Amino acid sequence: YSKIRIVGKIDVLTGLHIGGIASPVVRDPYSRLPIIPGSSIKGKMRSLLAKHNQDAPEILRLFGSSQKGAIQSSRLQISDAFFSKASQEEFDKKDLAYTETKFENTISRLTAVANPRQIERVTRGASFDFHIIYNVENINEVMADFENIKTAIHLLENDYLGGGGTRGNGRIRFVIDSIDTVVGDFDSSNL
Amino acid sequence: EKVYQVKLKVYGPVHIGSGKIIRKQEYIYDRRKSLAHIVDGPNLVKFLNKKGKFTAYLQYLNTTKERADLYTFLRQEQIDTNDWKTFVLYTERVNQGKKGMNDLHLFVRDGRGDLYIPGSSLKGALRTVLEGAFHSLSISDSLPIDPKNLAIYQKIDINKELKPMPLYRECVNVGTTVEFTMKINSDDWTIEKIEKQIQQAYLQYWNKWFVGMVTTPGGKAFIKGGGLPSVLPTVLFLGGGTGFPSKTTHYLQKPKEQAQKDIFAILQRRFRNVYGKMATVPKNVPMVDSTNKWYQQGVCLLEFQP
Amino acid sequence: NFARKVVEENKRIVLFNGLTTSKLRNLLELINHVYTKVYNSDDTTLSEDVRDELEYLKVKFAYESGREPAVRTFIEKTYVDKLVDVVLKKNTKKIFLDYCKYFEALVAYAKFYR
Amino acid sequence: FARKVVEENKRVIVLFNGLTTSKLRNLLELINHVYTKVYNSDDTTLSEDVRDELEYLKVKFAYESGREPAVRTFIEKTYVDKLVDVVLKKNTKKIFLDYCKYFEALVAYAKFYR
RNA sequence: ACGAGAACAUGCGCGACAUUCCGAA
Repeated sequence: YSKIRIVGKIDVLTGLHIGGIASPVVRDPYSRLPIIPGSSIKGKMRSLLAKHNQDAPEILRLFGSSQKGAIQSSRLQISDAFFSKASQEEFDKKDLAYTETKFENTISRLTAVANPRQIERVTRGASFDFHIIYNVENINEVMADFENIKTAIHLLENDYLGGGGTRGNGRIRFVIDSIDTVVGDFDSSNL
Repeated sequence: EKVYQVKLKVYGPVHIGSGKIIRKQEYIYDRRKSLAHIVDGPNLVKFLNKKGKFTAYLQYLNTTKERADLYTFLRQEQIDTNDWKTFVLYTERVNQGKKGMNDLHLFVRDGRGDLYIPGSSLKGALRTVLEGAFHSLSISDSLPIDPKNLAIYQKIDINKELKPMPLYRECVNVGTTVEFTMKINSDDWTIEKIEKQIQQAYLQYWNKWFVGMVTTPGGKAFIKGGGLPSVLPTVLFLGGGTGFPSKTTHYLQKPKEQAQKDIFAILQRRFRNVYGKMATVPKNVPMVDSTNKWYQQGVCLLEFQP
Repeated sequence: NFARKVVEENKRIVLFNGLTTSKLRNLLELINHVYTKVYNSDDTTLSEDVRDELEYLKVKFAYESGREPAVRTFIEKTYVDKLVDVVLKKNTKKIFLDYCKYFEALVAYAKFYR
Repeated sequence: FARKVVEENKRVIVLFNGLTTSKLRNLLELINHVYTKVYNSDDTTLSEDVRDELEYLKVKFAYESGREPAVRTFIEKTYVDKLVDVVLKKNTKKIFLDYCKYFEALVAYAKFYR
C-alpha cells in the first residue's frame, strides 16, 4: 500500500464559475476566497473519463464504486483546490478583485424581450493549488491508471469545469509541481 | 470531439453591453481633438486633493447640478496637461456624428481590465442563426485584444436620411482579428453545417430587410459612403444596437411578408408610443466615423479552422 | 440600525423616480467593491488604498446626486455621505463594517417596502 | 402558537404562499449561528456583540422578505420580525432561547404540515 | 463478627462507500 501525492496548480484561463448576481461562486468561509471544490473536479474528470455508478471497470476502480456486494475504494482522492497564495498576491499588486461579474442579456426570440442576469466568475488568470492523492493497491495497475488520469486531465484541459462552459466558462489549464510518492517505496519518476 | 480555432474579422464596430454607462464627469473629452480620456475614480480624487482643487470641484458641482463637465473644470483651473494624463487609464478615439457627448457606453471588460468578447455573445448569436440541445456546441472567451483598438462610436439611424444619435458606445475598431477556441461533437453539429447556416442566415436577413434599407434614399447615401463592405460568406452581428431584425427566427421560420407583419405587430406592442400609433405596415420594417469609409454596426465574419 | 425609519419617510409603490433598482445599484456596486476589499484585507484599521477608494465613494455620491435629483434627496436624507466622512476619521475596520451593514440596510428595507 | 400559524396558512401543498426550507435556509443559518454564540456565553443577558448581530438579523429578515414573497408572508404572519424586537427589548438569554425554540418549532411544524 | 467476602458490563469497531451546483439562454 503506497500513497503518491500530486501537488500542482490549476490556472484558470476563462471566467470560472462554480456557484453554490444569480449565482455567487463557492468560497472558502475561512478566507472568503474563491475555491474549486474537489468534488467539482472529481465529478468532471469521472464524467469525462466515462464518456471517453455503472461505468467501465477501469473508471470504477479509479474513482470508486459503491455497487452492492462489491465496493471498491476510490484510488483517486481529489481535494479542494484553494486559491493560490502567489496568485492572490499577484492580484493584490493590482487594484483587482479576485471575482468579476459577467452579464447576459438572455433575449427570448418569440417575444424579443431580454431578461438580464449576472454570474460571479473568478477572473481570468487566477490560480488554484490542487491536491490529488492516488492510493496504490495493485502495483501493476498504477501505470495503466495514471495513463487514464492523463486522459482525464487532458479532457479537462479541452473541456470546461463548473458553470455553463458552453458559453466560455470554467476553462482551465493544469500544471503539475511534482508527482512524488509521499508514503511507501513507489517510484515517482516513472509517473 | 474536434477542436476548431475561430477567427473574427472586425469589419464593423462591435459593442457588447456590460451594463455600465459613464457620463462626461468620469472621463476627459477634448472637442477639438475629438479624443476621450477614460478616468478612473480614486486616481482623480487623490490627484484633486494633492492639487487642492477638491473643494473647487465640489463648488463646481454645486453651481451646475444639471451638468458639470470634467474637461471644463480642467480648463478653468488651467491644470497641467500631463497632470490630466497622470490619472488617465487609456486613450480612445471618438467618432462623433454630431461638440460634446452626453453618455458613453462601456465595452465589456474582464477583471484584468482588458477588452474581450464573451463566449455567451457568440453563443447567443449562433443560436439565433441555427434557430430557423446545444450541449455539444462549446465556445470559449476570446484572448484579450489591444486597448488601442477600443474607440467610441456613434449610433446612426437611417430613415430615408442619416440622423446622428446623442448616445455613444465603446466599440472595437475595424481591421481587428480576435481568436476563439470552439469544441464540437461530430454528431449534433458539424463545421460544414454551422458555416452554411450562417451564410443562409445572412442571406435571408439581407434580402428580407437589408435590401429594403437600400431602396430608400437614406440607404443609398449609406451605400455610396461605403457603409456596406464589399466583402459581404459567414456574417454575424455580435454587438448590441446592430438592429432588431438581425439574428431573428421570424425571418427564417416565416415568409418574408408574414415575418415582416409579425415584426411590425410585436414592435407596436413593445413600443406603443411610436410603433403602436402606426396604423399601416411599412414597406420596410423596422424603418431604422473618423475614417472616411462608413461602417455598419456589429458587422463581423467568422472562420472556423480545424 | 436607523435605516427603516429613513426609508419609510423617503418612500413615495417606489421610493422615487430615480431610486429604481438600477440607478441605485451603481452606488451599491462601488460599496460592494470596497466591501470585498476590506473583507480580504483582514486588518484592524483601514489601509491608505481603502481610504482612497472611500474618497471616490462620496465623489460618486455627488456624481449621482447631480445626474439624478432623486438620488440627491435620498443621500441628503440618509446623510450617507456624512457617514462616509465619519468612517474615515475613525479609520477602523469594524466601523466600516457597521457603515456597510447600514449600507445593506437601506437597500434591504427599500426592497422590503416595495 | 407555532402550530396555529402553520395551520392557518397551510393551503392545498402550499405553505406560507410557497415557502420551503430552501427559502429559509439563509435566515435560519444566521439564526442558529447566533444561537451558538448565545449558547456558549454564560450570561443571563445578551451580549452587546450579539445584540448588534441580532439587529443584522432583523435587516436580513427584511432583505429576505423583499427577495422571496413567500418568506415575506411567512414573517408577517408569524411576527418573527416582532419577536426579534422584544428579545432585544428584554435583552436576556432566556427570552432569546424561547425565541429560538419558537422559530425551531415554527419550521418543525412547517415541515410536519408539508 | 451484616447471604457475607473478591469481582471494570468490559474487549474489537471511521457514521462510512459512489455522487460536477449542473443544462438552457
